[PDB]
Amino acid sequence: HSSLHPSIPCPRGHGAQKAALVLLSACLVTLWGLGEEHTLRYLVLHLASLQLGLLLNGVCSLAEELRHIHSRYRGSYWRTVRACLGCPLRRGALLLLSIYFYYSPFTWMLALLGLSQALNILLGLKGLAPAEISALCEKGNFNVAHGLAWSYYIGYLRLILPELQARIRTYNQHYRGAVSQRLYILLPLDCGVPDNLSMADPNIRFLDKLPQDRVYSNSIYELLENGQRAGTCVLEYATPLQTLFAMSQYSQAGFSREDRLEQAKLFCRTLEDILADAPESQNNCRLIAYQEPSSFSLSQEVLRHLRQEE
Amino acid sequence: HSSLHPSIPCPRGHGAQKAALVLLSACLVTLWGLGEEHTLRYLVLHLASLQLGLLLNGVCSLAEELRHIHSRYRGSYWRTVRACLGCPLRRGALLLLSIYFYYSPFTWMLALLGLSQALNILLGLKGLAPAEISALCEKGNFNVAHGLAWSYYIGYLRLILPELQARIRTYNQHYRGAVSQRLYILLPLDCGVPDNLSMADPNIRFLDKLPQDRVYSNSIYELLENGQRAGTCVLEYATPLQTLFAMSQYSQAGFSREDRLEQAKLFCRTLEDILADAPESQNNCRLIAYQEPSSFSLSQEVLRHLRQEE
Repeated sequence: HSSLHPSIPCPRGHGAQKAALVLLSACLVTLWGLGEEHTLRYLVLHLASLQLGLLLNGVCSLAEELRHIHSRYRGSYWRTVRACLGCPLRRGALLLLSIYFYYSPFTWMLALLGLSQALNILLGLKGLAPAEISALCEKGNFNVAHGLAWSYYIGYLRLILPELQARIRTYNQHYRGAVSQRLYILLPLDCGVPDNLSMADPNIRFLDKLPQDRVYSNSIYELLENGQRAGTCVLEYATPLQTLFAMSQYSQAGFSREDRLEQAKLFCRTLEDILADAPESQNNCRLIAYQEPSSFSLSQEVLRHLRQEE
Repeated sequence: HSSLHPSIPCPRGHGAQKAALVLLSACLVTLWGLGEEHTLRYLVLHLASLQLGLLLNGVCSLAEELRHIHSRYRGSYWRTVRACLGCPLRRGALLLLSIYFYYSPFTWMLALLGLSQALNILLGLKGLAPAEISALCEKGNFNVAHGLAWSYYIGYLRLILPELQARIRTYNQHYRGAVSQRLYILLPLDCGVPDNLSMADPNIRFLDKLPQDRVYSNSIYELLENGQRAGTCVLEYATPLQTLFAMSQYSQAGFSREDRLEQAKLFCRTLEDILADAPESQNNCRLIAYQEPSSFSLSQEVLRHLRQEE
């Protein structure tokens, strides 16, 4: 229990599976009504016919995973097969057990299963309950990309992006000076965010403040390509990406450097979708989702996005 | 597509179900090998035997949902049955269609299904693929309770809670004055957060600052019970709860006042679990998860938690 308020739900315990012992016993107190007996033969010759269906679902869902294998699975085939089917060790042990039992019209008996499992997912019947949907979604304690993208747009973006173009031209009309039309939001996929950008590259080393209630001290950085001013624009890291970084450095929380490469591949995607919904903000700021491999320099890919403005 | 970087995965399209048309056609180009024919009879007399299993799973999972019906479903029985089974209109239409077809050993034929669906969830075979687990979890754009609880503990709690007891005794040794041992974090379940607490109740009306790099201007409030100082403690609202409030006032985002009563019933739970993991913080701050119904006064339930300290 330990609930601080009666409205707040306790986490879901094992009350679901302990009712299955009752359901298992209820069909097994029928045993004398069953015994007078090849009922163990028809159990595994039925549980094969479910386990082909989950196998045929993993085959059919593998066409979707194949499109995103490189982005999601770094170009590896074996991670895609593991993601498509799951843990087949508990399943395949029931496969090879069922081979012996029907050994003790099979070409038709596969033709019914592939026909059934096609219609079972084409008419949308492969769909859980809203309890089971909210069971596993409450199970993962780190589902932390939507809560960080939306806290960044509500918290920091929508409070600074309408008033940004005012401070751009004011710093431009004070200067002489050249200022980029929109703010640049860097998105390091490795989540390594330094507090200063002057050590991220020697090219970026610069600082300036801007005039404007809510004190937001944005910083303009100069991109010094081969010792020459190739572009003066405002750049700022993603503040939720330090949150994903500091969660991996919270070793009590089971947050790896691989979960940190999933949410930072998702928060960088959902933030584009949030900025695509707001009309003015999509033309107000540009996201740079740079990832450190090989060697590179991030001052080029800023200037990839900066030169294409004009 | 529209991907800003090749590592970032595009959202999952309909490539999964369009491969099922191939699987449906592959078992249906076997038709002359099937036709020479009651194969439509054995399709629905098989798809009943899957649809009893999903029905028997919803019956068995209903024992778990019943424990949390009041907290999750406000004490309503019909919302619990809808959450346990889902949308039975696409399923029950295949139920009553299958009644006519076997009409055109049933007591045993139910005894095998309840035996099978018990073992199918007791040996953990009711378990999806990590693609399908990450399919629906990417589908809900508002999974925003873990991303707000963890951004509050990493961002604001762990930066102010170690240095809190220093500022409590310093404001106490400057005074005369009585200060509570730990900071109080209010959690309004209706997400209605005013910028001042003096209008939340007339009892709370007070303000003070505290001495201390990171400027965090906490505010101490006096609880004036019947015009008398019943307790002087520091109280502050949940800043992620204004985020859940402002998302509902973003009408382009499909965020209702019912989703806002799920994440604010979850962020208030996960924040307790995060503070339970950190050893010093659990004895450093106390969460008050008050919910406005009926009439009430929140200055009492602060003093419920304040008087029990000593």
